[PDB]
Amino acid sequence: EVTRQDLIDFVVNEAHLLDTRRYEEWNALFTDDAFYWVPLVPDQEDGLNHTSHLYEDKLLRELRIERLKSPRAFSQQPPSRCHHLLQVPVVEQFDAEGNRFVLRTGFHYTESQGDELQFYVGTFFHHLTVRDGALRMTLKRVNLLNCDAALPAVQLFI
Amino acid sequence: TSYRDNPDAIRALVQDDRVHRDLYTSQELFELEQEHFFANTWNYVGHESQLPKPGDWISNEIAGRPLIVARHSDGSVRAMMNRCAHKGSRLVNGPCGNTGKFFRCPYHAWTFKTDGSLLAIPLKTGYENTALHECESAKGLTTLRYVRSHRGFIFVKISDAGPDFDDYFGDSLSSIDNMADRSPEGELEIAGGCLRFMHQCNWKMFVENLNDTMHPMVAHESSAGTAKRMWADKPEDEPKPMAVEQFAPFMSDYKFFEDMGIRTYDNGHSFTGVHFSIHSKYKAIPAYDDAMKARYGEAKTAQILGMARHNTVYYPNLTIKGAIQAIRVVKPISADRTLIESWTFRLKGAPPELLQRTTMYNRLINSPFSVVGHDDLQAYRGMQAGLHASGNEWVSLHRNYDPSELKGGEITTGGTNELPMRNQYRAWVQRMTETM
Ligand code: FES
Ligand SMILES: [Fe+3]
Repeated sequence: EVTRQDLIDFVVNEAHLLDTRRYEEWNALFTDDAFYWVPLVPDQEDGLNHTSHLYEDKLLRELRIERLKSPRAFSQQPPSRCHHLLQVPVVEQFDAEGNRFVLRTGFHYTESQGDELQFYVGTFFHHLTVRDGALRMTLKRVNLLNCDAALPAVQLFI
Repeated sequence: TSYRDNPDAIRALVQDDRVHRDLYTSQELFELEQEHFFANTWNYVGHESQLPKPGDWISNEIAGRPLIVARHSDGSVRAMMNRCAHKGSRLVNGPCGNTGKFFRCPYHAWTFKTDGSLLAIPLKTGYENTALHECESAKGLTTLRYVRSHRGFIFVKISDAGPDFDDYFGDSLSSIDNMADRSPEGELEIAGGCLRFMHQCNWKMFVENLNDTMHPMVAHESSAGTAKRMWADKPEDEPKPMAVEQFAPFMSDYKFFEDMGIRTYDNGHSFTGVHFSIHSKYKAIPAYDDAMKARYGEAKTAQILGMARHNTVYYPNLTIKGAIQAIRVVKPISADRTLIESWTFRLKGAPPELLQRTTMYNRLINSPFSVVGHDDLQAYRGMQAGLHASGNEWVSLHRNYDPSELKGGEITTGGTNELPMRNQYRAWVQRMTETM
């Protein structure tokens, strides 16, 4: 009963949750064993034998979210803000029998803090599946164009 | 003040137990560091595994000079200016490559051997009755005399001033030996990528932080306290997530950090953790322990694995962490800009789990996405801004100051002592002023 538009709608809404600080609801979109992966190099093979910027399991996602609530998260005084602009997700793999779906989504991501602002462009790969009648992510991979460049602090979730 | 050609004003910035804020904020002093301090010191430029075969090269920059570090045909490492003898073009573009038997300038194709010497000039008869042969250019590229290696770690010094390599580093190089000895083959190779994190602060704030045991329970409280809260009421020997393992000790009592100890060296080197650790079964990798014994024997394996130096500073531009095979390179850009490049090594012959742990550490602590990195960068930017205040213009370095320390030499001291920072600026003043 999953449609291609439900898959697209999922990716659009995931970015909307991040831009509206709905981090607990966002985190619940992942399966408990999923990873949130921001590679360090183009065409990186895996997140186990090569460094990444982020390769976060559920514990690490929760740690980062809870830390943003702390009155002593000095690096978020004042809080950063973000914005995602998405190109329509493209469905690369649609396997209802195998309960497996893969989307490819271009993005422009902006993060600002006070009077400072940075932007990054890239492509998402979302691996989606149905668990208990609901779509969930088993992997979110964020390929930044300039992942291996000299980057300043990136403090929110792309 | 005008610090150029003014060594007395430079000396006045550094007292025995405090330094003036202009060390951190003055662009003029940054410019003078390129001419004096960074040119008169030994600086890490790369690892031999990055240029193992003849013709291999990497590019780098030290003290504002663009360099080539290259493997010559005799197997040695040579360093030279990435600056053509004709009109100054870089001979090589990008971070690394292999040039075969000679460099070739990509503007007019003068060629140079891999030791820098001039090889050929197109249409050489155009110089026949000219003074070119009388100029430095006729030699080829400017080459560095002061190029040395220790266990694959390559260092250079631009100028003729300052201590030579062996005296500059003394026994601090033993930290490098320990990291390489942790390979069952005694060899390291660069692997796993480079995290490149731009910091909007002076290089000195990053380097001081490496010896700063009073900051973690403050600057990392939100990160560490959060980690501790998600690992509550667990057996002490239950394997921890690495984030919990690494973050939670930031909140240790001051006594823990005091007891850890610091060793300082002449010329500003240091390491934290002066004790030997007993190798336990906690998170042991049997195949690795077996491979170590097979190579080194039981007694030497215990010695290698028992060294517990949490970090080592190779002043001014390198720090290493032995037991995790991570290094951080300091690339100063301006008075308020520093790039930190964080690299890792594979332990040759070790099972893949070792590089898995090291690359995980590198991500967790040293990425531009790391919350621990955000924590410390926030502190540095806070000082970078705050130090523009007037009134009190001094940075206090008084903690545990004792004039007996002025003798220098190797000193082992308490872990909260600000000695390594005081020692560093004593070296900085000498290296600054000796060529002024
Ligand atoms: S600048 Fe190199 S050959 Fe002319
Ligand atoms: Fe820190």
